[PDB]
Amino acid sequence: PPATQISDLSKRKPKTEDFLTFLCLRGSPAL
Amino acid sequence: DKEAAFDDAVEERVINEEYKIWKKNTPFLYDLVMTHALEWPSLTAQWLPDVTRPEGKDFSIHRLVLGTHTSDEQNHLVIASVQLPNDDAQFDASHYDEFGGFGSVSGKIEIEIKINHEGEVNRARYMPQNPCIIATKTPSSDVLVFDYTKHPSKPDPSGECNPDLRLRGHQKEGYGLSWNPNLSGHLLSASDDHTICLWDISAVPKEGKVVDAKTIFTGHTAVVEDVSWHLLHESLFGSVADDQKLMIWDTRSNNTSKPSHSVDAHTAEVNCLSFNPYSEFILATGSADKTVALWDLRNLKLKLHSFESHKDEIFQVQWSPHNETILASSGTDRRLNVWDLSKIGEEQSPEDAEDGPPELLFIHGGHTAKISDFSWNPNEPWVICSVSEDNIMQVWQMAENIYND
Amino acid sequence: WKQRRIQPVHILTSVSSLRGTRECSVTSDLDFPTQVIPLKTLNAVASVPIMYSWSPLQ
Amino acid sequence: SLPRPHDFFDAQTLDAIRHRAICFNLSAHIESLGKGHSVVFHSTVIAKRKEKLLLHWMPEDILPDVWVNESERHQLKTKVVHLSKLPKDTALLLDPNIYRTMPQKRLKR
Amino acid sequence: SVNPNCYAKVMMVNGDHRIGIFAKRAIQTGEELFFDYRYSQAD
Amino acid sequence: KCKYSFKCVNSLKEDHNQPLFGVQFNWHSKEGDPLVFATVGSNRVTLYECHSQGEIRLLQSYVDADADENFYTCAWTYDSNTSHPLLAVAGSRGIIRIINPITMQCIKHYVGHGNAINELKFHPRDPNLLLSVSKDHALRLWNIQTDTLVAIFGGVEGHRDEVLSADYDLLGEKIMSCGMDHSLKLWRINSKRMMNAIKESYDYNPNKTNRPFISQKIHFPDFSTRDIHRNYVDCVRWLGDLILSKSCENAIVCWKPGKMEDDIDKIKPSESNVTILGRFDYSQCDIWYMRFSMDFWQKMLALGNQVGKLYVWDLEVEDPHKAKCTTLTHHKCGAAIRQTSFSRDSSILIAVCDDASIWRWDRLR
Amino acid sequence: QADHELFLQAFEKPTQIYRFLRTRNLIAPIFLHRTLTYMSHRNSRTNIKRKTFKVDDMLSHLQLTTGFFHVTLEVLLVKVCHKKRKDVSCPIRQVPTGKKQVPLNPAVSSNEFEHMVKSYSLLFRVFVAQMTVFDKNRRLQLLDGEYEVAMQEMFSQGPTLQFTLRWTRIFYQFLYNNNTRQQTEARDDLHCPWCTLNCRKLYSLLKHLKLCHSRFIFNYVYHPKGARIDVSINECYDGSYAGNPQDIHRQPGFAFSRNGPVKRTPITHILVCRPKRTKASMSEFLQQRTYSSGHNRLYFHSDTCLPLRPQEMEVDSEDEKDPEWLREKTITQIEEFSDVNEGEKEVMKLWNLHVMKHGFIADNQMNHACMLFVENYGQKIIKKNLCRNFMLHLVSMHDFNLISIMSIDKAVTKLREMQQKLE
Repeated sequence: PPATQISDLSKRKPKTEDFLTFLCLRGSPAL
Repeated sequence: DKEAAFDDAVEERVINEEYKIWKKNTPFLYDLVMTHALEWPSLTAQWLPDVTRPEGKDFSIHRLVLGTHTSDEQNHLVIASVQLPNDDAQFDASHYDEFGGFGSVSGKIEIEIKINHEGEVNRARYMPQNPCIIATKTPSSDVLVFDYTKHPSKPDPSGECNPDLRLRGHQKEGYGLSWNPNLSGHLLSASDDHTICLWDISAVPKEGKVVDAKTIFTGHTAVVEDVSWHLLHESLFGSVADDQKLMIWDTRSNNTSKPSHSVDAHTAEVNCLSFNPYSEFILATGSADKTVALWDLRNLKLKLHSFESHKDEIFQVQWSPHNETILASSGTDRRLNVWDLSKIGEEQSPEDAEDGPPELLFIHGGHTAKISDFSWNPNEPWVICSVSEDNIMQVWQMAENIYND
Repeated sequence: WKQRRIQPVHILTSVSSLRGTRECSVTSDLDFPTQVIPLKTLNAVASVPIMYSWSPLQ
Repeated sequence: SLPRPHDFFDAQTLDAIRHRAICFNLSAHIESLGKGHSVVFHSTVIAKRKEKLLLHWMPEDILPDVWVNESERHQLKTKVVHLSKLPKDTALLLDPNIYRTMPQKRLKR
Repeated sequence: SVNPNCYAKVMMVNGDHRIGIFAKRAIQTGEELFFDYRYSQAD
Repeated sequence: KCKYSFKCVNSLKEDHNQPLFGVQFNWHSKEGDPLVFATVGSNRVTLYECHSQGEIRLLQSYVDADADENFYTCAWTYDSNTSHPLLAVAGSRGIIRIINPITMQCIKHYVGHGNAINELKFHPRDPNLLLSVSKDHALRLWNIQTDTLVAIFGGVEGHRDEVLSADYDLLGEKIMSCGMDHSLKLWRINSKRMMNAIKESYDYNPNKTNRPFISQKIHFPDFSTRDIHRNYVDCVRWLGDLILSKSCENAIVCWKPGKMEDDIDKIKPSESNVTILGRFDYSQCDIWYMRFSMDFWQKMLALGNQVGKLYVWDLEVEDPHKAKCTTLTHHKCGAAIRQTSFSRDSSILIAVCDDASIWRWDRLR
Repeated sequence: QADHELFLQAFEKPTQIYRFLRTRNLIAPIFLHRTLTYMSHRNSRTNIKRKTFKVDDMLSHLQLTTGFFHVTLEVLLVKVCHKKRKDVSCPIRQVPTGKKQVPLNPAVSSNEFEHMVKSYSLLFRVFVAQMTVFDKNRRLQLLDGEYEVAMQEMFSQGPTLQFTLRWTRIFYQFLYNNNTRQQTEARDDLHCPWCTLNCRKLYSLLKHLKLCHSRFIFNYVYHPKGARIDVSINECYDGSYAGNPQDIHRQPGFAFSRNGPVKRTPITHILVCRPKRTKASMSEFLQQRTYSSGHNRLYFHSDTCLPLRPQEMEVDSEDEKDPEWLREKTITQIEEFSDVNEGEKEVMKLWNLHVMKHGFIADNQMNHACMLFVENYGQKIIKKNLCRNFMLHLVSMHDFNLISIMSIDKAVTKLREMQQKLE
């Protein structure tokens, strides 16, 4: 349950050094 | 440049995906979804007022004037037969397939008269007083006037059929054309040679192979992309060109160079022009500045609720004769933006403002290429027919659910 | 063959990730550094159902 | 049954879309701090008012730079604006993948 | 298909047998046709 | 024993790591221009350029993995109007893609094959004629210059099964086509109809006329045989005026049409007794769909082996096939070579395995 | 891990493609979601046309200044405009100023401005300086107050020119062929995670997702606390090219290039006949049978896999009573006889080829068939000098009936003219 859906799913189109850190920089695509 | 071609390919596939998405919201946005692809590519649309609904055939006899936009293969002029579901649409009725509510088999889009043409067909404005005479605009200096009844059907393997009425008054390619609903005849045509041409027509002489321009309106420095009459009053009309002036020209004013109305109404190119019969004052105009704005005839210096919702040049605007507070506009943005004034100068919920201007009501997004013409149905209230350059002719009616009480 | 020359094919190594896409990994087996080249993907075309040749007849 | 004819979209433009999205996210982080529905930006004190301030934002013609009071700037240095409320004049210049006429090079008129 | 729009009937023409294809119903223009394979040896 | 001696320089790998079938050197490159070649694999074709002093490098790599495509041939050619090298690739689906490595953009795509294209070859007199031995029990001759199907070889008595590969003569006078029907029929291009059709296609335009291109279907070949190879034949060539066809019989038999004295050019179409002269024999090369190639001067003929060994044949000497020639072995050769290619000058040759891992050799000279 | 990593990538790729498509939808939607009659939850504004259109009218000085902190300088104007149709990029006009001998590390505003120009901005050069004088939303910027306007390299510690500036519980389950669900919550009330859409309640989201995101298939299942919605890419997804089919197989550089007019076959389509305009039903959340007429496809040529252009629809029958290979086989079979004469072989080939190429089946016309030989081949029989063979063959039919003595006489006399014409 990663709270907001955007912060864990929309980090796939910018899947390189544009995630602006946050949970996207962490293991968001994986478990 | 490689980048330009790459971007063009990306935007082409984006437009395709957008159209595919828009297909799915057909039952929940409209009432009828009819779209027929002309064999010779579609470039113009219209609505002849002929109607006939015989007993046992609830469909009304509907005819629309299509166009011809291929390179050169025996250029033609197509008149197709269409149908309307009428009140007894028979959605399913355990007999949907022709359907029990309208023609759903055999002559759904059957062709009636296909006269050969010499060149291209730009406009398909017919005389409303006598729906037999139908005009056509060609890249040459002359316009073509045909007669689907006098001319035989089943064209021979040849082209350039004599229309018996060739109005040659222009010099360069023509792109505008309009008739006079009040007075039979008076076909006004605006061309790319910075001028708008008038042909009296009406009492055409017998064997009139050559017809000269009765009047010429050359007052706009740039090319006039459309000229339209005032629906309520036939003694005046409007012209507009790239010079950013949605002018209104009064006939029989003894001045063919200075328009009666000199309102700029924009800053960039402006192409479209129309009026409304019921709304005797509300008008509309398309432009490059994407700022299609309603105007009042008595007070035109001030600006009404400028429907700043377009995204590029707009080539066609019209307002619904059936209602009063409804207008429409289509252009290069492949969107037929339908206007509404009853919500102008009023507020709403934040989500309503997020959707867009409260005044703007409808926009039709079922096109892949630039829209070249569109028209309402004189008989049915909500039925709209719009065409584009992708060779697709559509007949559709906007849903009546929203305008209840 | 010796009548006419040919335009000098420099075979330049394209660009360095012009579109910011995946790049090639040419891991030379011999002692050489791996070369990187963006994968210049080419457009696809519509296929056609399979069939064989047939003899026309009436 | 007959399979899907051909995926006309994403044949070649998928990577271009990813590149454009990467550029957008790196420039604005609208998907991170803009709440997905608004433009996120970072401001700096380019100018000031002798006594207000000018918390100018880096993206030109994307997030307009505004003028705010000294305490107002020091508190709300960063302003987040909805894309719906974004100006229509510079929205086209913000990104070329939102609307550009494909066949307008020739014919058209 | 189980509901073909066409059927086959062989007719002896001039001392020779030639298969003729016949439509089962009023077929409108331009559709994909059918024929019941169960009539033939290969069903 | 031969007067040739090659030495390896350097190698490389590929991103896709897939079998590589179509490989040739750029024999059209003249002096001064560094030597280049091409290799295929999966949906990602890869080029390379390996310099002297035992060094290798890569220059381009084009991927076409949008669909489940696959590459089979990498026939080399050039465009006269632009004087730029061209590389035509086809297979799997059966689309002939003409890559232009200089601009790194696709040029032409060709559709019409009933199955996967297996081989490709070019006309020595005209670089715009590419022979596609399609798998739809036929062979096709395309005219890249005008984008038309010049001739459809096959019909009532032609290509009972899929045609694998077809070669050209020393001057391209006659065409032979090995196939999967044990057939080695020589579809001659010596008739006047073929020349007339070639001229027509030279001065033909699909836009100009409404009717399609009137192709010529050669149902009956000018010569045929079914007894030279007991199994299907996959490779064919023209050793001088004789035949250098190859099958799964691990031998490229050098036979001649007709009797021992009759001229090949005047052989009657009803001849049914050909004569065999000799065959180059090796071992452990029984797999199918492999291609061999000689040099420009025909003195060095080479064929790949699935074990990894390489052979070069000396044919400039007198007499028919004899001696033992020389076998080339590489230090990093473990996979199956699908195509070998010398350079125009007898200096450089590169073998390619089933991992798109080119190993280039340089002759002592 | 190998299979696991490949599965993750092959799930991301369609999910990623839909993500970019939706962000484009997020960046610019196509149609107003309020006009959707089912989506009554959101945009529930007042619907009262009592405000008729007849009531339209009522209803609707700076004194700046020093030196750099760490030299003639000029101030220029940078203008951003609207990208018109004629010009791809926005035109920029520069209106610079003069230069003064300001001290090196020790002004009055002009009416250059004051609606084609989007905004007016001024930039200094001290040796460059970029500033945002006017906001893109016509907002106030570069207002009053002296400030050390820093100069960008190539207040702040960098070089500046001191100028006294003055006035003027919802659960989502992402799927792909029912592979593996996901667990993502919602941010705003019935907010669409792909594209920002604050649906007031599920009545603006349930069928909205299906009818606005065709790439996904949604199976609402409802939740005890909120609403549970599943997302999965539709397998069929007939989202191929929807224009002229003739551009699918065109050569690269011309396919889908929309360069100009292309001929096409007529087609008639209808898929929204008559909606019932009924009310919402829960069971709906828990057949199409589209109508088509005419030729709505691209056709192929019969001989090979080459596609058939619509211009090739005139006849293109590709049926022939006597194909070329049939004639060649007949000639070969005739000339391959082992017990026949040269003239006999020639005349037999001629008659067999005539019969195959004409397909005569009428018995009485068989008599007329004996005349047809004179109609076309007379010159060939004259040149080859095959009178005796033809006469013998013509005689050799009375044993099988057909013709008569009169027909034999007529044919012999008809050919006799040809030989006499040569004579």
